[PDB]
Amino acid sequence: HWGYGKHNGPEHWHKDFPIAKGERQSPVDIDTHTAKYDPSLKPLSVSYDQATSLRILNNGHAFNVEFDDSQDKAVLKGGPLDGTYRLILFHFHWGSLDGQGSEHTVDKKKYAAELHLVHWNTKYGDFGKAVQQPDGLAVLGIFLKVGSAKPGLQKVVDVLDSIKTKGKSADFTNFDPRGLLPESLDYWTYPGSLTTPPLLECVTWIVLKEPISVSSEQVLKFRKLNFNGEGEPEELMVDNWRPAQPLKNRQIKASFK
Ligand SMILES: [Zn+2]
Repeated sequence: HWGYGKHNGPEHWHKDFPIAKGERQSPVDIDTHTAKYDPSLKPLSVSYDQATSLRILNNGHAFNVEFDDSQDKAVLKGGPLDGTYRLILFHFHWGSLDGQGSEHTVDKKKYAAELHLVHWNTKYGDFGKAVQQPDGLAVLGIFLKVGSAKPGLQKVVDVLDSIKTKGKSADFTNFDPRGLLPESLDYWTYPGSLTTPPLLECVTWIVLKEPISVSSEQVLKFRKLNFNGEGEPEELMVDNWRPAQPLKNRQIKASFK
């Protein structure tokens, strides 16, 4: 299977997933001086007040917190989006050290981690259909930097012991994703892909300009998870991020000047 090691990592993915070398791959480096300010971009509208989280799961590559997407409870709209995108899950990519972990980079600058809040276009009926459309997904990317503790992230950090190994899951109800949002909603946006196989080029990426701060001890907890399943040799879940891909035929627009 694919992974983040030297023998099954990002550099090998193209052999099973040819699209890895596609024309719309993510992540990319955001060059702030080449990003085009676009005054026609509308403000993002993040409506997470009726969000219903269900559980948290260690899937061997990261841990996903899943939400009930049977109805328009937690939706994202506005910005560069047409229609309404429903929140289905969020996860993080992090490093073994504080100076690496994010997937997207700003002027080559890497952050400690990167939060991905995955939403799917409701016009497509279900998540499985949406991934097969060029405008099927809308992912909000938020950079994490080490500084002070994020109160709203502690609930997540506390449950990690319970899902230490691949395959483990735990009930994770009543979690409010609004506690993970930065103050400002300014962003850069561009057409891209999923950053893990199958690497489908179905995503409109919305990367927030402002990072949130988390504590060193909080990020430390992440690093204690395992890629492996129970009973197998322990491989710490660290550096589960894909490096920047060439921009090719694309433009990154900014919502701010
Ligand atoms: Zn991701």
